[PDB]
Amino acid sequence: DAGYLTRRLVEVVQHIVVRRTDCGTIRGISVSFIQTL
Amino acid sequence: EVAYATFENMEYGEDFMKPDTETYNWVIQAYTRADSYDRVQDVAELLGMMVEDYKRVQPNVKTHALLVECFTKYCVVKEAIRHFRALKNFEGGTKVLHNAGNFEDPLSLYLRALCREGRIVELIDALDAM
Amino acid sequence: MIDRYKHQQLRIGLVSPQQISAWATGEVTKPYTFHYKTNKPEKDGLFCERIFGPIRIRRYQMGYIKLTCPVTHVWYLKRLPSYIANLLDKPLKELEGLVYCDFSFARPITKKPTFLRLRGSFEYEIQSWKYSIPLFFTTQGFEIFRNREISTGAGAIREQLADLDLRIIIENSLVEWKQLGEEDRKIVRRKDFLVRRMELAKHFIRTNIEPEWMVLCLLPVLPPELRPDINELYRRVIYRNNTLTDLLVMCQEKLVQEAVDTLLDNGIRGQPMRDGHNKVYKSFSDVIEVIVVGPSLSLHRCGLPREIAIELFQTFVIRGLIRQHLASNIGVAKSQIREKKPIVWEILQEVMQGHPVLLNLGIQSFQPILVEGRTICLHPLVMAVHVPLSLEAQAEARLLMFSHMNLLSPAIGDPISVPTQDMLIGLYVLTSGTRRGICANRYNPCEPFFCNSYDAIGAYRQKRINLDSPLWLRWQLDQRVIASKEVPIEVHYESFGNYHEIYAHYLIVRSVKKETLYIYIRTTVGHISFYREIEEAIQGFSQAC
Repeated sequence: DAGYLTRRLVEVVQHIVVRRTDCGTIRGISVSFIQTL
Repeated sequence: EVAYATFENMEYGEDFMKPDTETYNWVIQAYTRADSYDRVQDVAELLGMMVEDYKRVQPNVKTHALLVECFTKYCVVKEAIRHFRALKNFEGGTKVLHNAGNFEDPLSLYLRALCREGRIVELIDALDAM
Repeated sequence: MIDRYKHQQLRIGLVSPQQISAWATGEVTKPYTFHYKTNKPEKDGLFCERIFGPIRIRRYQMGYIKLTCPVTHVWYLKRLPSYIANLLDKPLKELEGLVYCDFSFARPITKKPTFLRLRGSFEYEIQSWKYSIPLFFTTQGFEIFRNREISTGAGAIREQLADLDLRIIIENSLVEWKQLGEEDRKIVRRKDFLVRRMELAKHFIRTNIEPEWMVLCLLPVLPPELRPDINELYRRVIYRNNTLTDLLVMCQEKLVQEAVDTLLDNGIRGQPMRDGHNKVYKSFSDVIEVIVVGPSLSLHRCGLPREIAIELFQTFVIRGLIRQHLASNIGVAKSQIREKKPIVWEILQEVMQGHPVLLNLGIQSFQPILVEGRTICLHPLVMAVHVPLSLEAQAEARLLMFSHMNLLSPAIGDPISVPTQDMLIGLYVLTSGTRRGICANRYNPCEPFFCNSYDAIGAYRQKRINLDSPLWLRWQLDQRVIASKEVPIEVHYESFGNYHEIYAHYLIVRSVKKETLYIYIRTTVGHISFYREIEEAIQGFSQAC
């Protein structure tokens, strides 16, 4: 069950590559724990 | 896709590379005159990106002429009417849309599409601009 | 910067009969595979040398079968939802009987004159159409316009597809879609049918794909080298297709159509075709769908046996022999490797140095070294072996995949090579200090001093102290001892100005007259050894680099 999940997880994001320095977005996620920052 | 790759280089680059009004016009024109496949969704998303850049980018006469041409070709007539109204206020106006009769004469197609759909009040207003 | 633009595309599309012919020219016309007597490829057969090439071009040269009757492609008819049925706006039940049942479709075309009031699908046969009409117009004159009033088979479907007005489909679907909007499980279902139909029509208009290509007139044939099951299916299609052209019937067309369905995609009709040994035929749709620990090794190194290394690096050993003129050419260089000439192993060591290999963090890069024996030797913190050939691949292996630039795991950033098991107990025993309290003294109490750490370690080597026996260490650095943040247990204050501060782990001597500050740490040689090992490791690396 772990291998089948890993294959599907890799497949759904296999195309994601860091391609730009800054997309120039304005929005951000508000946070109000240390490891997630 | 060739022109859109260059546009993405500019849109997600540094400040001195950011698209201007002319940059949007070239990429819009590339999709409007594509040889194959449906491109109306690509043009409409580019228009949304241009509108989100209003604080820095504003349209000119070519922007509305290309958008009237695109929406007329795909028979999105109500959107072609919105951009034709904005095209009226620019001097020269309908002549730019005419394109000297090239690219299947977008000026005539706009007039034909209004006639085919019984939008006569809009049709007369188009003739006034001409 | 300007991106290095790279525009590459690939597309799939349905193939015209003309493109099928252009692939082959090449027609396979005989169901023969190989001659029994000569054991040669039969002329004009599935392995014909004039069609596919002499016995490398047989891996890539296509052929084709010229069908006497057109057959529908089973992908676009039976796989639900059907494309042909959706485009023609006819239920698959009433359209499947036109292919596999004894039905006939009236008025298949609309772009040519007709003079009969027949329409739709006729499950029976028209009585007058059998005798009266062929007699009145004569048989020769009847055949000209026969397949314009009522037709049968997959050919009737192709005429409907070829005569479709795709722009009429879009307008009819749109007005019907809006009519249902002005007006419960059928209305929603019918709306989805109309949206799919108008979406399908639009794609045909803006592409070069013709909808009539969904009915096959020619059948492309796989190259022989890719079919050294499929061959039997090909013979079955050829056999029935040759039978049908000899008759020239409808029952024979069904046999040709069914055989092509089996070849293209079996298991779509129900019980699939099976051979004599009770095996279901596979269509094209089915086709497309030792290590030994070495503790002395470095983290970036591995040990390879001679027998394995010489095979992996044979090309480099041959070049090394030729370069240094130990072998005249390629042929001589092989014999020395074959005969285990001792000069081979000297060259093997040279070419292996500086050439990393990939071992399969499941796959990493190590610098191989020749080891005695027959086993692969790996360091305790770690079978396929890959040798990078190009300089681009060798650069990546050394600079990206080595076992020292990947010390942190990407999941949360934890270290990967933390000591475990026997490594961990050794540190635990080493740093487990002296016994304390009632475990150190039988009775309630109502140790050596070392000038430097090297004297303490030297006394331990001479068996003068034990590994966990407490001692005092003269400390000539800053107070960097991790300890409980506690005030002194006792302060001994001499009347001349010097006072001793006794802490749980160290003693500090100070004065109110001088600026002296002397520190003595109560520790063991185990703690000293652990501190020295890390410090000397840092100092040794700095000096060597």
